[PDB]
Amino acid sequence: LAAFMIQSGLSDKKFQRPNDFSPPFRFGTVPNGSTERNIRNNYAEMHAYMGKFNQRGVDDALLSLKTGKLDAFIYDAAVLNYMAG
Amino acid sequence: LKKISKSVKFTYDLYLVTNGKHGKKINGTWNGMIGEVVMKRAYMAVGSLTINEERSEVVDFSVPFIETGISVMVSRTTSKIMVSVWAFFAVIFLASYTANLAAFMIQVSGLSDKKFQRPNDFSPPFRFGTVPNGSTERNIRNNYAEMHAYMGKFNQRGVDDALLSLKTGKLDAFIYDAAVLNYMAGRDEGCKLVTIGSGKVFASTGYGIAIQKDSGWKRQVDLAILQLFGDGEMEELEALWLTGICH
Amino acid sequence: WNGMMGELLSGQADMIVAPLTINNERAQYIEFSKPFKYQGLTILVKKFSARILGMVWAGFAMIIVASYTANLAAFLVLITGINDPRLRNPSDKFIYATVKQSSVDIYFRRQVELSTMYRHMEKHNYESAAEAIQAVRDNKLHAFIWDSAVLEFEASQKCDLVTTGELFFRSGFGIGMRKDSPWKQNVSLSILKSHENGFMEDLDKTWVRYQE
Ligand SMILES: *[C@@H]1O[C@H](CO)[C@@H](O[C@@H]2O[C@H](CO)[C@@H](O)[C@H](O)[C@H]2NC(C)=O)[C@H](O)[C@H]1NC(C)=O
Ligand SMILES: *[C@@H]1O[C@H](CO)[C@@H](O[C@@H]2O[C@H](CO)[C@@H](O)[C@H](O)[C@H]2NC(C)=O)[C@H](O)[C@H]1NC(C)=O
Repeated sequence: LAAFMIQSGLSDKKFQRPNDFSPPFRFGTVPNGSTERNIRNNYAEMHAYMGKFNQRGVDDALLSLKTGKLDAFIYDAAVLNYMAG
Repeated sequence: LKKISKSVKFTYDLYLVTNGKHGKKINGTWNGMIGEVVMKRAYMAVGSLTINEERSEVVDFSVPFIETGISVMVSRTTSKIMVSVWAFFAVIFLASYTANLAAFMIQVSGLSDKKFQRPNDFSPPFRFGTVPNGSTERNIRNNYAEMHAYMGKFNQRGVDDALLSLKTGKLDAFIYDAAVLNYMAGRDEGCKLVTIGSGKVFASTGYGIAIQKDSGWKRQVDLAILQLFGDGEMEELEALWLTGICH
Repeated sequence: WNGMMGELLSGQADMIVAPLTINNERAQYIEFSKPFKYQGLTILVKKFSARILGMVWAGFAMIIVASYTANLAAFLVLITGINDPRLRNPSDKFIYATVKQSSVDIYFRRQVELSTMYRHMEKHNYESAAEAIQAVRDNKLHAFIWDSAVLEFEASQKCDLVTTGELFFRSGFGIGMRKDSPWKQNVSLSILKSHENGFMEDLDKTWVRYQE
């Protein structure tokens, strides 16, 4: 008792099948960027889904995520690490 | 010193003293680093020099760059219902006692000590001494004559000898400079040796740089030191040399 | 200049005796002796089939009360100086202030790396330490960069007063003087002779050592 006291990713099913589950999911990214270009050239349908969740800035995505208006935000890795810390 | 010669632009060369250790006015004659600067065979003495009134009359000391002192180191049915309610209350009390137990589990006077002012005057004879011919020995003789007289049979000759003798139990307390004994405490094998209290300093003073009397550099010598503290180079330098391991 | 240095250089004063912060500007204009104080800078903050079921349920009750004991035990048991990022880029919430036209403001202005702090303290500089202490006692302030000994005596006086951890810029307080005068050598010798013996400890017993 004392010891006790001491004591997936981009290819997700909810991603590859967005809004295809009992709870509709939501996620998008900023258009006209390198990340948006990569998505269109590897997952056409996944790129098409995000068209209605396009953001316009880093802060807007963070606040919308905080308000619950968005569930996931995809963006550059280097800067989103900075905002997280 | 490397930082010093950079901004005032003076050349120099070093050599080691052969007679004396830090300075001792014997028959009115000073030796060591201070003794030469009196004789003007050298223009500056740099090292571990303790600022005191006696040494400030033969040379001049610039502003101290590190604070030290004198310290001592030592080795570390209704009735049935009522009965049931009583049992429940006892279990509660028992729970409070246990929880509280786990929580709690998770959770010398000084130089003027009676054993010091009355050394070897108690059932267990005590022992303590220091290195002779130093500034610390001079201070003791001029404030506690009998206490100074007692330490004559416990005189050491080096930092390591005192540490080992204390480790072997041959000595009980060692009195020496505060700045260096702090260094040895954080760099000893383990943390067996500690200083009195959480760090207690008697007769606060400073370490200084000996200069030839009435030098024209003393205005420029000290002004550089004040620039060091304002910018903050001592913090990095002291972490390089004066940091320790034990806490 | 103004203040103590403004009066001393005007000739109306002769010798400044006060908790004088030794810095580089003062040493050029006026003279000092050995400092009589040793401290740095910190922050002030505020704080029969049924019988088988019966024995099984008795075991259940025992394990349930053991689990409740474990969870109640878990329930009952289980800024930091200038390096606070929330103070690196402050806001209207964390209010740190200092004394207007004091040596600390000049010291922070010297290092331009704390220009934003110099741009924040400028809006809330108070005339005296008493004003800042009263305002933070009313919880109108959140931090107060100030000397260590003064804030320690204040924390002894008021139990809600709390200091931080960092101890930086280890300077001293000394006696301001006029220019080169025979009122220097013997003054510094007297200060040293006072530091050497137990006089400083007695003065601390009078005011510094005592707690409230
Ligand atoms: C991506 O680029 C397009 C084209 O520049 C942007 O669409 C423009 O949006 C502005 C503001 O609403 C309008 O005034 C223009 O008329 C639009 N032009 C076209 C052709 O659509 C779009 O907003 C940009 N998206 C981002 C933010 O990357
Ligand atoms: C203090 O100085 C005295 C005098 O130099 C030292 O006494 C000498 O000690 C050595 C080594 O034992 C002897 O060879 C000399 O003959 C001694 N001379 C005299 C006149 O006593 C003494 O050791 C020094 N103490 C320390 C270590 O500071």
